Amino acid sequence: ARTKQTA
Amino acid sequence: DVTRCICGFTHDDGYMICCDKCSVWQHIDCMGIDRQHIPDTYLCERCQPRNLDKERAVLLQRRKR
Ligand SMILES: [Zn+2]
Ligand SMILES: [Zn+2]
Repeated sequence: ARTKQTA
Repeated sequence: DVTRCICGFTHDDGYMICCDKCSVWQHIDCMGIDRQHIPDTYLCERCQPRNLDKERAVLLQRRKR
């Protein structure tokens, strides 16, 4: 899937 | 660039997933998606209707603000 892990 | 999660919160909590049909972003914790088991294809709860615990999602996200 498309995810995002913003840091 | 649209966030629509079952918790109703619009912030980014550090781990989100995008609906392959409608492109809204949701928090994986809210949607009960395990970070170790991300599916190849993902649909939100409107594009693939299913029941989820909305109150759990809300209480988890409150402490992430
Ligand atoms: Zn959420
Ligand atoms: Zn959708």
